[PDB]
Amino acid sequence: HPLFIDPTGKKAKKNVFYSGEIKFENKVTARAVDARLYQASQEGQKNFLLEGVLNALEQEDFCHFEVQLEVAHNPIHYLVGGRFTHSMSSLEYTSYDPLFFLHHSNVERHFALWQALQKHRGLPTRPNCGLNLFHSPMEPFGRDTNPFAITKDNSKASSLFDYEHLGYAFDDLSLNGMTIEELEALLKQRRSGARAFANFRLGGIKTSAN
Amino acid sequence: NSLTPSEIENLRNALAAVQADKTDAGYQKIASFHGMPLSCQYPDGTAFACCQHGMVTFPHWHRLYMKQMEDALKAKGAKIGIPYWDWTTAFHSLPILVTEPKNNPFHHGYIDVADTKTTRDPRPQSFFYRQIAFALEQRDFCDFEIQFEMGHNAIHSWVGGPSPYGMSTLHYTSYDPLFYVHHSNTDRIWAIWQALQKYRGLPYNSANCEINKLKKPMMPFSSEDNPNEVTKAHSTGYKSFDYQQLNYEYDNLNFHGMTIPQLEVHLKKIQEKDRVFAGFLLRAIGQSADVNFDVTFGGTFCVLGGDYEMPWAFDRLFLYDISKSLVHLRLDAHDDFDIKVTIMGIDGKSLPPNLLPSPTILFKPG
Amino acid sequence: RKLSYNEANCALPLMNQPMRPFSNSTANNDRLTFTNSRPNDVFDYQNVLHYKYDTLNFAGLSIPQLERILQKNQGRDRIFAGFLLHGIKASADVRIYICVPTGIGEENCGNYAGIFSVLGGETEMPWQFDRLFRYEITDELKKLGLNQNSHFRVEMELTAVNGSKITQKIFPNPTIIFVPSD
Amino acid sequence: YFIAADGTDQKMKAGEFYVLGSENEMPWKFDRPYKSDITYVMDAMKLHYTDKYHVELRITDMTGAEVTDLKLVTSVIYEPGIGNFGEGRRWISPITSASRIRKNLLDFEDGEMESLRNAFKQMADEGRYEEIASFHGVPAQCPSEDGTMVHTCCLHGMPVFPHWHRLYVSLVEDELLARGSGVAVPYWDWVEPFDELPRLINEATFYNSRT
Amino acid sequence: VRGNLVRKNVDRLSLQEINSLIHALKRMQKDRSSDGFETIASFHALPPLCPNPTAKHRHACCLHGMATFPQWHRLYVVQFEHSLNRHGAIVGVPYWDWTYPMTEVPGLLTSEKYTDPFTGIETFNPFNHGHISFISPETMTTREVSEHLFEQPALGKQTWLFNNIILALEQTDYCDFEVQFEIVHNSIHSWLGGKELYSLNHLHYAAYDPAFFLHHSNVDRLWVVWQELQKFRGLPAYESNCAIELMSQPLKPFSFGAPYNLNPVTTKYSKPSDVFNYKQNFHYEYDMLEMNGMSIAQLESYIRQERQKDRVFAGFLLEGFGSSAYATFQVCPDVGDCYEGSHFSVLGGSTEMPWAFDRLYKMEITDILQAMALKFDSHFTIKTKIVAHNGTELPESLLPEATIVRIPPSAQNLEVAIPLNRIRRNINSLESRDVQNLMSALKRLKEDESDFGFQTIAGYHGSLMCPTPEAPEYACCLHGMPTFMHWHRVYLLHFEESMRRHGASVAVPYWDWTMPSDNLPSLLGDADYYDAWTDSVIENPFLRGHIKYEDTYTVREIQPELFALAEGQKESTLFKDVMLMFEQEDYCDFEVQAEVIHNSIHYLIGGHQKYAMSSLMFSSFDPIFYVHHSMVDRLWAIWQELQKHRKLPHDKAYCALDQMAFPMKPFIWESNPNPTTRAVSTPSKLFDYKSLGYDYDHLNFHGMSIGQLEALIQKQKKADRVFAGFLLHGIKISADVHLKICIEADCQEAGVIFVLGGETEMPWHFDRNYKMDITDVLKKRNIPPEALFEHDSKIRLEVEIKSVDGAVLDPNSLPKPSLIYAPAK
Amino acid sequence: VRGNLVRKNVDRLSLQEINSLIHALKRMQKDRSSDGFETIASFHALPPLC
Ligand SMILES: *[C@@H]1O[C@H](CO)[C@@H](O[C@@H]2O[C@H](CO)[C@@H](O[C@@H]3O[C@H](CO)[C@@H](O)[C@H](O[C@H]4O[C@H](CO)[C@@H](O)[C@H](O)[C@@H]4O)[C@@H]3O)[C@H](O)[C@H]2NC(C)=O)[C@H](O)[C@H]1NC(C)=O
Ligand SMILES: *[C@@H]1O[C@H](CO)[C@@H](O[C@@H]2O[C@H](CO)[C@@H](O)[C@H](O)[C@H]2NC(C)=O)[C@H](O)[C@H]1NC(C)=O
Ligand SMILES: *[C@@H]1O[C@H](CO)[C@@H](O[C@@H]2O[C@H](CO)[C@@H](O)[C@H](O)[C@H]2NC(C)=O)[C@H](O)[C@H]1NC(C)=O
Ligand code: CUO
Ligand code: CUO
Ligand code: CUO
Repeated sequence: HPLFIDPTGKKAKKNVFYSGEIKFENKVTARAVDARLYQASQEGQKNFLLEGVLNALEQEDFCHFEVQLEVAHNPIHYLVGGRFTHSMSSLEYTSYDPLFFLHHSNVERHFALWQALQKHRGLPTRPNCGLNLFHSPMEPFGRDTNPFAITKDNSKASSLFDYEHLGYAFDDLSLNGMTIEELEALLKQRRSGARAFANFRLGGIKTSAN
Repeated sequence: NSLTPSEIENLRNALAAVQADKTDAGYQKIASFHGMPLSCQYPDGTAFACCQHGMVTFPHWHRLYMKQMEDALKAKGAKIGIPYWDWTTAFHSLPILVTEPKNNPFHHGYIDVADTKTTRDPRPQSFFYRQIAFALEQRDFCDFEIQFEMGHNAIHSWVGGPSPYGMSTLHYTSYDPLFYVHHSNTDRIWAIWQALQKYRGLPYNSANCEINKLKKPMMPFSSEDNPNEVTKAHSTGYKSFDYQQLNYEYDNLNFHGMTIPQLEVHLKKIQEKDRVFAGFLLRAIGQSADVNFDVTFGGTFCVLGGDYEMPWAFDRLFLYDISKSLVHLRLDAHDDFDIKVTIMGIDGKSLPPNLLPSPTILFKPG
Repeated sequence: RKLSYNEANCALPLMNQPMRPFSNSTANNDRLTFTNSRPNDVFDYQNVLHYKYDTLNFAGLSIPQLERILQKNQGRDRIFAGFLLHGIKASADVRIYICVPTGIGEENCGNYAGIFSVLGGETEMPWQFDRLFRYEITDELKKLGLNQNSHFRVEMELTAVNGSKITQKIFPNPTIIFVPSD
Repeated sequence: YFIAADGTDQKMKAGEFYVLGSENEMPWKFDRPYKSDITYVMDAMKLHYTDKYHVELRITDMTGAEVTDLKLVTSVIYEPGIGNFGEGRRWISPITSASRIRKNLLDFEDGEMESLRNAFKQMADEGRYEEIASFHGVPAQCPSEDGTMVHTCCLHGMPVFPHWHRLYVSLVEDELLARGSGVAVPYWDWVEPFDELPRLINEATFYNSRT
Repeated sequence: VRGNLVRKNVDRLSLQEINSLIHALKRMQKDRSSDGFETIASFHALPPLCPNPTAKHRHACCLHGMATFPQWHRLYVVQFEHSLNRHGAIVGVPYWDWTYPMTEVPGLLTSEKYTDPFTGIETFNPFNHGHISFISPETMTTREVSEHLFEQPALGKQTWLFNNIILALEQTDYCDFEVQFEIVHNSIHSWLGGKELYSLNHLHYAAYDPAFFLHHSNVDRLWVVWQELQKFRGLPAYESNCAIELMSQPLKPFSFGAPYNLNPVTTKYSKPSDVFNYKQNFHYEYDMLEMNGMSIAQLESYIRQERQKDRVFAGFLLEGFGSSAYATFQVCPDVGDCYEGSHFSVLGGSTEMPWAFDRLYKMEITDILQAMALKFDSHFTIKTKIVAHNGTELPESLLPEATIVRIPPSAQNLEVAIPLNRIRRNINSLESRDVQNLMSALKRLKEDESDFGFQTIAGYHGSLMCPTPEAPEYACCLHGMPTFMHWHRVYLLHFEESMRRHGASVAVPYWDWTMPSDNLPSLLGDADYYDAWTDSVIENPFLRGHIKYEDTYTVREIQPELFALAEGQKESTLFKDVMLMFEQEDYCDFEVQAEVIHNSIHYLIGGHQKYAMSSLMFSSFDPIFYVHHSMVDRLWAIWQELQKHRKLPHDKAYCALDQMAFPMKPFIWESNPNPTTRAVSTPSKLFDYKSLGYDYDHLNFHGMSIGQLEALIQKQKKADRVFAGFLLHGIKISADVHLKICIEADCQEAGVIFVLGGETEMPWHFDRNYKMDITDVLKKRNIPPEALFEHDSKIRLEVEIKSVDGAVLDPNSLPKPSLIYAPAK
Repeated sequence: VRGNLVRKNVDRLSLQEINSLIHALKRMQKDRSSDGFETIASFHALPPLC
């Protein structure tokens, strides 16, 4: 809802989370939600959101984890934004919607879960994939005008493999009431058998797409 | 009427209580006696229905029968007696207790013998008032009974209608909770009369016609297999006249709005105007049927009966005032008229012809 | 019937002019009738004229019984003769005859159906009923085995209170109305 | 309290009432309205209950000075007669201000007839009843509108026929009772067939028991 | 076997059809045979032949001023019809229907010359006039047109013919139909004929004017319409139960088989009883059986609606005199000022057979009496002035002075075809198109900065603006009193109009909160939606209203108890509360119960907030307000239906007659957008919702018909019940009153009641106490009502009133409850 | 069950029929919803959706 009800009668205030205002150009970012986002239905459609991150959580390389994580993270942007131009549906304006950060706290939470799972046994938590891209301070965090020193100092991707020094922690980081050992059980025993995959060669097409 | 909750409240549970005793009867045995399952035997031991209507000892059996039933709610919070509803007083609709659809013990009964709860089909100044008052008018007991029984069964006719499982039939009537409650009233009417007599110095706890029959004992109330001592004690005719040793009381024997003394004045008042009556001979027939009068409408009255009932014939005529009919045609009991009748069976058909013979037509001044 | 009883929906402009002999200060000196001379004043007799009838039942019938009869009467096919009446300067008796055509050739007439009277005097105030007066000829047609569809006509024979000078064609010929049963 | 209309505007006092009060009296207020009927003054204004009439009041303490201001009176209820057998009432023979009972002529008794005869004889002996018959009769007292001609005063062509004679029977009965009549003017029902005319009017002479 | 002739409307005739008609008439006019025009025109009136052609003394032939008038003239038209069909007309006799308002006299009637399009030759138009043979070769019919022919509908007014044609068609008795019908027909004779001697207004020469037969083609058509109506009503269309005596006497001269009438069919069906079945006997049809474009179905509807009104009539008793004349009557009150009533005409000549109507010819003056501000039984008289054709004023002694008769309204259900966009529907039943229509309409209305706008109309309720601005010192809404329902009814009406003004094809929906609901219905609940037509995402206009002078949007803090109040589903508290409201057989008793429940929902959707539905001052700005008030209004409509089902009053109420007369404050004022809400400002007028032009689909509570409602209502009266009474009044703030029954020092919640109010309020005190039965609550605690009268145990009611902004809570300023025992009757 | 709409000839229309027609089209011309005049007009041609 666009309005926040404070416990004190007072006057209603625009709740900050519904719409992020885009100050340059002009406001605002509303969101045309797609039906796919809601899957409380009896059996089908299957939870494809879960299967997405579930597929990334299985991969034991960083590269392979990364491609499968990133793709699995796109459905949220797409389905929440919808046809509207100024929304999460395009990467041009998606950061202006407060739901963006509520969405990415989860995908980062997924990332943590993965490193935990690799750490479970017995594989690297290090990105062995983009070594050259790790040595440059990522713009505009390494920029001279960064408000916070904590991010400017860690602006290099090289120093971002672990997140303990960044001053935060998640309450759970276990998806859908599963032990780290319970999850790995499913993952390892989804690996067992004959399998078949749709193989996609992906790259930038200058637009969001289904 | 006039009940105060929870006075209503206690009873359902009690009626609920006996729905299954179900050992003594518990209620089905208590039901059988008026009902279908066979009460007794001719010495040949053939099935009879131990129903004691159609005879002059008609009230005692029932008035008791309430007792048997009445006792049956015994110390089950049977904190007050079975109520009565005065069908005499004109009424737009039926009475609650037996209407409320949900969580009510008076809606219906069940019948192990048929696997079903009762079904009832109601069918459309107050008619019964006029009809009962006449009965009160009479002074002979026997004369009274014929009208008293016929005024009575008019309701077993109309409450039940066209369901075999119902109040219209002898066979399964006794099964429906509505039946006793109608009774208290019928019994009450009788009591009022006794008070009447007493007022008039005529016999009330006695009765001179016929000496025959009050002495015959009454089954089942006779039967050894009636595990209530009391009824057997008064199983007889002549006992059971003084309902005082029952022991119950009606809240007040006043017909609507009348002291008993008031009542006689009323009847006495009615009696001034000369009247004209028709009287039929009625006699047993297996089926139960309603009869519709004509000359304009003169009707109507009903007879209660079922298969395997003891046959019966009334000693006396049954009278039905038809004076309003004559005025309707402007006749003077002088100009002479054809009294035309009709007689429907309770089942949808079929108005078969007498059967009953011819109606006499008689005049009372005045 | 839930209709107007102490009032009249019908001809209204007549209802407020006071009765001419009673409204006149002379010779009516009874103050009771004088004040309540206007037609609307006298509708509820009881409250105004302080009188009652012992019973308002007709022919021994309570009013509900009455409307019941009346309703049964409407329950059957009935046939009427319509009469347009007006002020002659003399009172007279008009009798009703049902004229039946004979097969060959055309013929008539006389069968006694009914009778009704019109009242009058030489100096009476002139008048004209603005609706037909009805006489049920239904049962008499039944004794002639006649029908509403059957061919017949209705003739009135005007006999005035003279006993003589039997009057001639003062009123329009009797209309024949058929009311089918509801 | 008075009722005022918008028009004149003219008022008429509708009566007064007193409410009892003191300084430390118990806190009290009615959960019900106090009703005063006010029906007479309404009809007196020739004001139907639908036309706009605002209700107005003035309030005084025990001394002369006026108190201001109040009070909610916004309800004016219309109470239909119990008798009209309308929407809200079952059929009931309405109780009326009815003095005299007129009864069937056949139901008369030996005494009630002689009472009626003697009372009317007195009315006939004095010049009265002929004067009443003359309201209806042939000496014409009705010459309107100009008037060309004079007519008999009774109305016979009109729908107000019953009204006129309803008044006639009233006038003769009122004067008859004053002449000491034991009973009101009886109705005799011709609707019931008869071989002869009633006792009262048929025979030319009666036996008078008193004389 | 040829196929029936069709009687077309005049203006519908094609160039081919007009042509064949004009050439055909040209011949039968030149035709000196008895099949000719002069001869057929002889059949009607002046060259008389009717007693029989041999009589010494003769009267005019045609029947007029009698029951068989339509029959005679029906057969008279087919006489003229068969002539010109055999004279080469491809069609039947055309009509010009006066059913439609007239702007002009038809072309083929009015133009003196006619040019054949096919042969290009200009000739004299045969229909312009007719020759009267016997007078002289040089003698023609002439015409004069009264402006009374060209009248057009006014604001409320309708053309003379329209009102009077319906008035005839309304009649159910043939003779009552005939008398009204004929005089309606007489009007054109006077209006086209005028004061000219050889014209349609003269009985003698009328048939010599060719227009006569076009006009009477329509007269015939009207009878067929009336005939069709009677079929629709299940009445005898082809037979007459009245004037049976006349249906045997054969029509002259048609009855003469010998040389005077050559038509085989016309002689054969010379009996008026046989004249009935026109299609089989005389073989002719009409293109359309319509009164001013109305179907016979639409016709009967209009008729039955008019029968529901309280009407009063001027009655006229007509006896016949030669010659023709027209009468004018005025309605005159006791005070000198007289107003013009309507007028009527008779057709006559010197040779006419004497005629007298045996019934009254009725005229409607009900619209005129209302203009004179006096009722039917008030002192008023009718003066009538009748002038002849001649035309000198004919003595008032000639026709008997008029009578006056009021016919009471007939209370019974009607159809009634109501415009699709004006019915109010259950919000959950709405289709996607209705939803989108409403939303687009509401967004525009909220964006509206005019007085028709949302800010302005929302300002009518919670202001600050009651009379007289700027005095207040007052708030302008009506509660709590009987007139509460009324005020919000116009308010909701006022809202509906503004909706339509921005293109709403949907009336305000109602939300049924008596049914169990897990959450707010989506139309009200959803925050925003995606439009396809614009790529934009836009928010639901039903979600919140902006309060302009407070610079805040409305808020909805929904108490979880709102949904909990109706979770019965039939044991739900709300169901019980409403059924108890429906039981009330007094309007004021109904009102308090109604408004208290209305306050309940107001409170629970926007509770514990300023600028919300719960706060009386600002609640109207939240769009769901109207949807809620659609619901309470429907509840009242159900009650009105329940009231009408019982014999009790529905259209009026005997309560606060002081208020019902005076019209309401914010709407009357000259500064009101639409005139329609101004007209109905009076509470007396909005009592019935149908007259306001809307309706609910549909009117039933839960799954029960109205009959079934009263059944369940009676059943609740058949049990004993125990109520707590609340005399309520205006505290300057909204509040919730919690009720607890205490068997001992131990207390449990018995019920709850809500109160609407704000800083700017209109001070209000209720007439009686609102009731709520705690009988089931008592039955739960096993305390049978007898104990209420018992000294021991001791029981009490405790009330804790809480302010709209919690808690606060308030010390007790409302009177304590009362125990009321209602024994079943 | 609702009776069929009648397509009348223009010049045959009565004042009541004309009026209700005028007001209907006036609203649906102002109606910004899809059931409005502008949107329905689109179905034919120029703002293309086919
Ligand atoms: C109200 O009533 C008063 C009386 O109560 C009434 O005045 C009366 O009018 C009549 C009618 O004119 C008068 O009648 C008289 O009657 C005697 C016979 O009883 C005649 O001798 C008189 O004239 C007769 O002869 C005339 C020719 O010579 C005739 O032309 C005439 O018709 C008579 O036959 C005379 O008419 C009567 O005297 C008065 N009485 C009084 C007290 O006024 C008055 O008309 C009524 N007012 C209204 C407005 O109705
Ligand atoms: C009694 O007979 C006489 C004739 O001797 C009737 O008188 C005529 O009646 C006509 C109307 O029918 C009037 O136009 C005449 O003016 C009357 N003349 C006379 C001298 O009276 C009279 O109508 C008859 N009255 C009755 C009751 O029959
Ligand atoms: C105009 O008309 C009236 C009536 O049409 C003429 O007077 C009528 O004359 C006859 C006798 O021939 C009377 O019986 C009628 O009573 C008279 N009229 C009425 C209305 O009743 C009158 O003479 C004519 N005058 C002109 C204009 O020539
Ligand atoms: O005569 Cu005028 O009243 Cu019967
Ligand atoms: O009918 Cu002969 O007059 Cu128009
Ligand atoms: O609006 Cu005035 O209160 Cu619901």
